[PDB]
Amino acid sequence: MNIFEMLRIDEGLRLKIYKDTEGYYTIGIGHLLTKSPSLNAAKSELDKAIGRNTNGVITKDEAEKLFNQDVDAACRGILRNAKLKPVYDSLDAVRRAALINMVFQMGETGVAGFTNSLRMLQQKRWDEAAVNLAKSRWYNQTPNRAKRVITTFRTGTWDAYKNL
Ligand SMILES: *SCC1=CC(C)(C)N(O)C1(C)C
Ligand SMILES: [Cl-]
Repeated sequence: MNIFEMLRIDEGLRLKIYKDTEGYYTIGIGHLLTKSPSLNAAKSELDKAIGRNTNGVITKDEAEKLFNQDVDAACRGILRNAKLKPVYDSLDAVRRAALINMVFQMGETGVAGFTNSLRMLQQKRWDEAAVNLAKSRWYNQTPNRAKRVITTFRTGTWDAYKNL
């Protein structure tokens, strides 16, 4: 298991633009299109991202390039963020994917706002980190997905993703 298959389980694959759990237009493997409530804005952003007249539908191949682009962006965002990099530096490979999962979902700025949870993780206080992570908007908006990521942080294993 790796960050790519982890996120594929968490995000799924949908070929036509859909509304995420927060009401924002998204497509592919968790690719946020826009925060605007206009569907045409989403199709225009989708057109801009794919470079063709999409009409709200993307191929499976285009979704995987968007996926690779977004994973690359999430990694670069972590490495260039002054508060995310030292925590990422200290984590093992399994927990590094969990942090990238967070940034992939809610962006670099949002994850950096977990001031208490990030200090927990860097000090390898997993149990306490899990408790603090569950007390967030993230946890009650996407509980099933957040529980899997939090379990990954707590145990350092892929057990939350076994048989999924
Ligand atoms: S930080 C994410 C990352 C790690 C590594 C395996 C070196 N990569 O190819 C990327 C940049 C995706
Ligand atoms: Cl890395």
